[PDB]
Amino acid sequence: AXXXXXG
Amino acid sequence: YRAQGVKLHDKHIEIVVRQMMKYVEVTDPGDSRLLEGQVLEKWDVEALNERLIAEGK
Amino acid sequence: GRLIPAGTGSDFVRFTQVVDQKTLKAIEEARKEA
Amino acid sequence: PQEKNSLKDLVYQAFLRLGMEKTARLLDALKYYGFTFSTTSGITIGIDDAVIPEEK
Amino acid sequence: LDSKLKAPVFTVRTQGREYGEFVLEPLERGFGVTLGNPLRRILLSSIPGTAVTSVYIEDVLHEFSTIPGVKEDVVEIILNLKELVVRFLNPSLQTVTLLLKAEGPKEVKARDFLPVADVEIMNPDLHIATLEEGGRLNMEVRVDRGVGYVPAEKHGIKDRINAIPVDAVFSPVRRVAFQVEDTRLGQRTDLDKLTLRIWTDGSVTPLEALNQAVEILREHLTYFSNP
Amino acid sequence: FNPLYVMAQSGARGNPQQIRQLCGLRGLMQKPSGETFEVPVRSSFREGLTVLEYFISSHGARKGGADTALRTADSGYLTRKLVDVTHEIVVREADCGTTNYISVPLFQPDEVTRSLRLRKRADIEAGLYGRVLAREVEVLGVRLEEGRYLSMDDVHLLIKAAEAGEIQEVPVRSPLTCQTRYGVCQKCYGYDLSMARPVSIGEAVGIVAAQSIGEPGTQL
Amino acid sequence: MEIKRFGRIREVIPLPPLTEIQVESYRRALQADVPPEKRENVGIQAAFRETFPIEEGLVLDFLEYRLGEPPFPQDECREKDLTYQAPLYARLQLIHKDTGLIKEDEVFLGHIPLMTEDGSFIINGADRVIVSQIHRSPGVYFTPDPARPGRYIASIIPLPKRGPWIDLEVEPNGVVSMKVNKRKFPLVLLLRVLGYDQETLARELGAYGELVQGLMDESVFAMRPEEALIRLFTLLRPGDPPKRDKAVAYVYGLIADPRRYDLGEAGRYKAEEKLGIRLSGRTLARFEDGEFKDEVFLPTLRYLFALTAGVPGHEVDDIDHLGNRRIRTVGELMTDQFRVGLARLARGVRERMLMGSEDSLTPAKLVNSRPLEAAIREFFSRSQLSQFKDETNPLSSLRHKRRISALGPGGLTRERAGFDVRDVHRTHYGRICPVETPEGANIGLITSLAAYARVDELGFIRTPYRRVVGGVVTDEVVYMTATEEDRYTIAQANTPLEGNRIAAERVVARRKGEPVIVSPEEVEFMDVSPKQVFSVNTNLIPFLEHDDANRALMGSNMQTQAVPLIRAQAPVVMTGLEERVVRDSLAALYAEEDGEVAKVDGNRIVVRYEDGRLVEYPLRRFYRSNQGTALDQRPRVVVGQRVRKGDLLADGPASENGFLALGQNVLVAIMPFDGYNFEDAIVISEELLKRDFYTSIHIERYEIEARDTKLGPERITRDIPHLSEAALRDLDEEGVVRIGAEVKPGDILVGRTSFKGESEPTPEERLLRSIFGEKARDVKDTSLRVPPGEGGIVVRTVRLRRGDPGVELKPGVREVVRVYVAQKRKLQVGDKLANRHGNKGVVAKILPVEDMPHLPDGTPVDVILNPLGVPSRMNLGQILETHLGLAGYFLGQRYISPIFDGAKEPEIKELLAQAFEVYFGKRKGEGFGVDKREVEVLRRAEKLGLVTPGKTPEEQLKELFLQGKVVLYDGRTGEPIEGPIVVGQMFIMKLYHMVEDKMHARSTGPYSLITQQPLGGKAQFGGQRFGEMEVWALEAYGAAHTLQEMLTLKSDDIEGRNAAYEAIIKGEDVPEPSVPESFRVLVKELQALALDVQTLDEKDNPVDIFEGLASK
Amino acid sequence: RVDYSGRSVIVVGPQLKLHQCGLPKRMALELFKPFLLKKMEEKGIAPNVKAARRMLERQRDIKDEVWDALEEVIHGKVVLLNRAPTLHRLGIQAFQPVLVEGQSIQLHPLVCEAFNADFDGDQMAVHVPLSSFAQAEARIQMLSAHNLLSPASGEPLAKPSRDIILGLYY
Amino acid sequence: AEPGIDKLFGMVDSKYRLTVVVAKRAQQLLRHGFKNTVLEPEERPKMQTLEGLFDDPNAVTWAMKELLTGRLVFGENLVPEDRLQKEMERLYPV
DNA sequence: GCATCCGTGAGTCGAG
DNA sequence: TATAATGGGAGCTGTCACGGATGC
Ligand SMILES: [Mg+2]
Ligand SMILES: [Mg+2]
Ligand SMILES: [Zn+2]
Repeated sequence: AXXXXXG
Repeated sequence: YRAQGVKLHDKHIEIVVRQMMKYVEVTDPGDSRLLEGQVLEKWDVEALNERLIAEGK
Repeated sequence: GRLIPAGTGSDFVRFTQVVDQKTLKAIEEARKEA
Repeated sequence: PQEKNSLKDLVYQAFLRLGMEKTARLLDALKYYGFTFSTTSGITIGIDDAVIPEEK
Repeated sequence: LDSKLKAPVFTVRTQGREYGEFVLEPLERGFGVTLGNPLRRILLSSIPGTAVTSVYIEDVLHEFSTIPGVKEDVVEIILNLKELVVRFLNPSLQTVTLLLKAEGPKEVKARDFLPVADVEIMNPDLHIATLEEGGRLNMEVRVDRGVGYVPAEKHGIKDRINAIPVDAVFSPVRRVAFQVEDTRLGQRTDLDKLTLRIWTDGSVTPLEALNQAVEILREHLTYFSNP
Repeated sequence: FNPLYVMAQSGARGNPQQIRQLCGLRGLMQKPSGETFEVPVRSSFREGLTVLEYFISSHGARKGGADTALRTADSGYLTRKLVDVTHEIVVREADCGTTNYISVPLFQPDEVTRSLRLRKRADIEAGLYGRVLAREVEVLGVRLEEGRYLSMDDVHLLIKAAEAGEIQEVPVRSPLTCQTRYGVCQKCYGYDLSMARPVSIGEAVGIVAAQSIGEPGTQL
Repeated sequence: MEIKRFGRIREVIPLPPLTEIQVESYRRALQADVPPEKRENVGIQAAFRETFPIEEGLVLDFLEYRLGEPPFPQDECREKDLTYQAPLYARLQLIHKDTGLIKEDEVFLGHIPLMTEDGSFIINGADRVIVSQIHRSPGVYFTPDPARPGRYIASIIPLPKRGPWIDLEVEPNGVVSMKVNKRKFPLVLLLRVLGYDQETLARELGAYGELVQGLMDESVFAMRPEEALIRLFTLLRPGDPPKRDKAVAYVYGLIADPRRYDLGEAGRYKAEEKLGIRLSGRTLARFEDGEFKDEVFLPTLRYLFALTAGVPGHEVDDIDHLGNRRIRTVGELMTDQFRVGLARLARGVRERMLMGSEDSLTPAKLVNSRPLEAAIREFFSRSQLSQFKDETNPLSSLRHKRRISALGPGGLTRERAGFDVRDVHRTHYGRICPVETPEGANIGLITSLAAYARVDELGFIRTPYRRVVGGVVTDEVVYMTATEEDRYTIAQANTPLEGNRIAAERVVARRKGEPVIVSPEEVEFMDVSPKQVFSVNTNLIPFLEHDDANRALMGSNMQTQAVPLIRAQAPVVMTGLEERVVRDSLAALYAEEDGEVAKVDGNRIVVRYEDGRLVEYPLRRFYRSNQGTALDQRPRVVVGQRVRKGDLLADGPASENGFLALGQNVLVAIMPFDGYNFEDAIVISEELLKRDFYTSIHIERYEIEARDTKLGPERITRDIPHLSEAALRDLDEEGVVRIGAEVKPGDILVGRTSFKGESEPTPEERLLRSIFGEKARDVKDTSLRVPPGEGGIVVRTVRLRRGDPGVELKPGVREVVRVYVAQKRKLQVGDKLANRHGNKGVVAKILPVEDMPHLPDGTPVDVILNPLGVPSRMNLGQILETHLGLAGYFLGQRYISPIFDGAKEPEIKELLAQAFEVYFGKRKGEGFGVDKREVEVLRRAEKLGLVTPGKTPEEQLKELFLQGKVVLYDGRTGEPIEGPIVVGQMFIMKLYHMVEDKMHARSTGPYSLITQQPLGGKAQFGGQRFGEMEVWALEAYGAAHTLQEMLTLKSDDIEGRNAAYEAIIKGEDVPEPSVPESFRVLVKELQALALDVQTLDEKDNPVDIFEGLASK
Repeated sequence: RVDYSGRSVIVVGPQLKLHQCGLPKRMALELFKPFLLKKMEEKGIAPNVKAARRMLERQRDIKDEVWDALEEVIHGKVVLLNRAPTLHRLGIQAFQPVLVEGQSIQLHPLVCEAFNADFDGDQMAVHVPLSSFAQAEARIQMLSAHNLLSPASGEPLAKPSRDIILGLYY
Repeated sequence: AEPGIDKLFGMVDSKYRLTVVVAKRAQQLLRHGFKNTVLEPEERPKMQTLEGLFDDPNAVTWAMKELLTGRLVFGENLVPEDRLQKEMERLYPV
């Protein structure tokens, strides 16, 4: 889902 | 920026601020074609005024 | 899509010329002839 | 000891005195030896490496 | 599956008797460090050389004393004595004692040492000490053949009561560096390129050092032969 | 030689707060309303948190995450506005010949209003560095000439001078006072900071400025 | 192997069915098992009851409905690209009022999608999931006015698309205002419409002095309910004729009409509880005996005034409270769209009723099912809540079904979404996981249902607790909403118990979320488990209490992305939840009853039960999921094996003996390695590839159509012009590649020829033709080829043709051919690995085994993780996991370490001691003492204060081993690492982000139509976007020619790009750029806006960029 | 959107010199493709350009010598690496490509800070400047090793970090 | 870094002029097939192939090295353009 | 002179 | 190509901050 790629 | 520990030179901010001051508002038109309250570039009004002063207007 | 007026596209640097001593001399003689 | 600041200063001063080519070589050298020594340094993290002080 | 390829070419770059660079490529994957490390270990520890193992100076008790008439202390002289490069001309010779006696204003060099049969001094312009007016230096130095590095307390040799034991730097090899870089031959992309860099004192050249080093290793490989 | 300590001190990884949360304690935590919750988390990450503690920290974690995620867009917008306003500014000439300049203060009124205190080293650096002197400065028996590009050593010198009471302010060429049309000149700009030397004519200064201001934007 | 589990907390109840939120919802909506007369007024039945009867004199009425059996099974629907669905019939009767004639018939309304056993749908062959929505629960709310303090807003909110929000506000001028459809008007008017006398409003609102005076207007009371009604109608409808029946119609439809205005059942309940009243219907008023009667308005006004005055027992509302936010599940959403389509069908019905012949009209002639069908289909296709199911691993599906979204129709948009709604409300406890949410733009908007959480019939999320009476904790479990939970003092689940009694002088509890220390006498309830606080994913992270929440989020999210591995293993350290996940996800196959196994096959397992019956289970084998991950079931039993009930028959994807297997258990050393692990990069051993660790099967599907054209038919054939036999080598007679063949990029999967577009051959072509004397063929090679960067073994071919039995394609299509290609993917450089603690990294290096750090016994490590990733990240769970992992390596055992009831340091130390004895004593008996290198490392560690001076080498090595550290040898040297290194077993997964999928490059390729710029995306063979910011970079560098190339030569300058390509293949430097085509597009698009854009020279003379082509 | 561009996952480059990046073989084969056709014609590898291209069409048709041809093609040349978001000008930097096996781009450690790039799964785009001019700008102005210091603060933007500092300190 | 980049930057009043010079010079080398080079046979930049060291195909590398030798003249308005073109065409045909 | 209306903005690749 | 037929029908409601144009 974005930020540094969790999702 | 300092608060967050970001070292950044005054120059850049100065460039931006310079662009922010880029304009002026006419208080009196004098002998020109301009109007009261007309917004224009400082460079343009200065060039105009140097032409008028050179002309004696 | 024009070349921007900055860096290598600056009017200050973009008309610059490069020539070798051989060709420079030859052209200098081409001038010295006429 | 060499830490982030002293190394940064080293890089800057090296830029000033020796120029960017030599500074680049320096940078790569520092890189190489840094990685090399970091490998065999014995640096690791165990649960006992977070040391709770008795003062707490 | 099928693998057949050519033996590597050994490349040599040498400047004087002091330094050399040695390149071996291509090598199979990993063999760069397989050859490099043992050689580095051998080159540093096992290469035969000479060193100053003991020093006696007139009117000098211990190492940290000073010498009236001389500016350098006993410590500084011993240091210079470590940088002395002595080459034995004959294989039979094990140990020598070199005598030096000088006075008056002078700057003593390594050349000033009284010559001995089959003993060559590689660095005669090496500066041992400076003597002032009234300055008197009378000393004997013990030079032995050995390998690697022995601290003074480990050999602890004394010919007399005032003799000061010196850290013995035997190794003619001052430094060894090696680096492996990935290289490619055709479609083989994992191959190794071995580069060796050897600094010596000139008594034994880098190429001689490497040759002596690889021989020691090969000889050690023969030890797996007869149980 | 403790790994956490070495990594922290060297600048390799970690700050004191994180190391603290690992060893000493997790600390005070935030309610969703933004007010700080009375009872703190007495557990470090080594000892492990209680379910309730974890959940209490969750509010702060979420607040921070949303902060980041929603920060990127506003930062980006700011950058685009800056680029659009500065884009025409380039170094179009060596000198505009202006006699105008600005004076960078080496001192600022104290918070108590009592007196003037020396400005922080980094602040003075960020205002004086790579600048061209608008006027002659004589300090500590050293002559810093008009037209000189102040090096870092020149800056440190001027700071020493200020500490010695010799100079309270430094006259300097600045984009603020530059008369170059559609841009700035070389002397008024000073150093290309990347090259630690005077700026090359043709350098697009506006874009560099906008990017220099914009890039840190998501750290705010 | 032995599974040892820690923790003292005994969970009273198991996890509820995890897919129940989907399953029971949809089942409730359909009521297929309920005989029609026994059906309730909820669901699609509700929609039928709201739509019908249809009047205006013909009357169409609704009797009942029925759902038939699905025409095709789920699998067949997946293959044929069909929708799993049941035919929906509705029994209707037309009744002519005057005639008395009644014509009754059962009409076919089309199909409705059936939910599968696992809670998903099959739409056009693809599996989809309808995600639950979260929104503001309908009811009456009171919120602080942001502008003027002391004043409040009373909002009356119905269900979405159920009619207008109504606001009530006390104006600065003193009069109470009502807002409807953005219209502010005095409330007293509507009050008069409801038939309120000034005396009644005075006696009712008199208790509040200042306000009711502002309510009083005599001009309104001087009117009549009729006159007031018409006045209000003129206020809400300017210009619209104020007819009496029309005003009645409008006001009824706005307020009292149950079909137009609907508060939910939940809205009804909440309004009742808040306003302290009783609602008759679900509307705000009624039409009874000819006039209107009030329901909600007066109680709302009363409460509003009471709150404004300061009267006790009146509070504002927290709209983020989970008592005020409810969930719309699959059933409600589908039912909503059903209601809409039904309404449209009704409109059509009234149409036909007016137009059709009066003598004969059947319900069949009146009803066109099409609009309804369209509504349903639209919902299951183009809705934002209808999402492509994530099947990557079973946990992905299970988690997807449990998702909650604040977005979608009737929901938030990311612009309207501020910090408040994205916050973790205290009421999320036990309901919505505080941990698992996306990192980016959707953060807090897309959340996950907690493990023990349940959605009630009203749509509110409920969490279980346990009754505590007199300090005694019962086994009685009570599910409460947040509102109910707020009424109690609830003890933590870890409060010490002896038997069923709490023993502590002081216990930690919550009162309305507030942490409080209370005596056992004060404890009303107690938590079921720490598990209930988090989601199913977060519950899979062992030592969670040791990990910062931010990385727990990442571990959670990343577990979803785990690829099923052929060799897949359950974690060495589990949380205890690993089996329930496999079971609920319907991944594994289980034994129905106690019995004996008759037959075991790769394709089949036949079981004989107590009934004597022979039940045969087919195993799904190498099936392709939505994400292309291979889903296959393998038999875990053998012939003759006795199986009890609920025993494992077969392991599905990512399942090892019934335990969830998301990755491998690898032996890690935590050290820096030569910069190859720099910045989260990871170093692995080639030994992992050798033994096929992190190898996964992926299946890709290719598809081609041969259709009828006007130039002649396309056809699938083996005859392909200008192609050798080398290219047709693997093609069968019909032109389709044969099963078992290996395909690489450029290879033909399916041969196809298409008739050439009409063209007169250029003189070059004609001359070349005559020179080579070969007739120009009238067909060209359109064949489907393996795209760049892809390939594998062809495992399947499907061929459907027009004229074939049971096969009808879309119009014009002669035939369709699919080719399924499987590939076995080894782990490679650039592949993404992660652990459950949020430690993620891309593999940067694969070393041969001899280069790997190794233990003194000659055992090389599998993976090297950089310690620099730990401190700033603050996830220590992975370290503990490693330590325990070390113990279980040498003891050969696996552990269950429940979250927050864990394994603790001392216990791990014990296990590590035993393990050390195993790891060392063996050596001591083998005739080897302590190594020299071990001595040196011991000296080093002794300086670090790791071991105590004076102890023997063995004692010190044990001292280190208890710290989870061991001596490690550099494989490249043989000299030991100077410090002792942390080494142990860690569970690491291979994520769905794989460089093989992401690697793309292009020189030239297809261009866009209008802009003539390169297409985007790998699949289209597209170019990378050089955007405004990249342009800014080039500008900042002052690189003008690089930039100008980006803008012209490399993108939309036609002449430029052509001439550039030719120049480069020739070896000439690239020609000067020209006008980018999109500028011409800009000029012509501005001309279409009637603006003249002129390119001029310095002479101010026009310049033609269209080169005369645009000028007459 | 532009031609002669690509993208892939990034991987740490520790053996790389500051001015270099690892570039996957196939990416390079595609990005430099016309040059490669030309160089294939300059040698006996193909009769002509079209023959060379038809040869590069199928993956099984290509041989050993084409890779050496590609090696000669890229010699001295640089490619532009870029990572989004590009916040300042150092979001794009120029590197000499070194052909590597595998599908990942290799990035130099010292430039990571400037790209805000790390090894957790970041991707980067490659672009090939075509003209002598573009190439000259890329090598003189945009070369990684030619920008050491921050255009913003004037302080070094390429500096020891993480493991490097760790070892040197140690 | 490019060899002797600091000296190269030292040669010009603006770095972008160095770029313009190098680029134009390289195009000159390409057009005339490196026949106009000011580099002596042993100063020729080499590329290492499978067979042996050959001429570096890269005209920019060349141009920079040539610039370093000092044998190149750069500036504005040295010669009329087509005159330079035609004279180089005479001395070094293509 | 000041409330309130309307219009218009609100990050980049990637894939879909 | 002829009975007569005579004013429609959904809204979509949780951002925000600004700037500039009308209204007390
Ligand atoms: Mg190798
Ligand atoms: Mg990253
Ligand atoms: Zn100026």
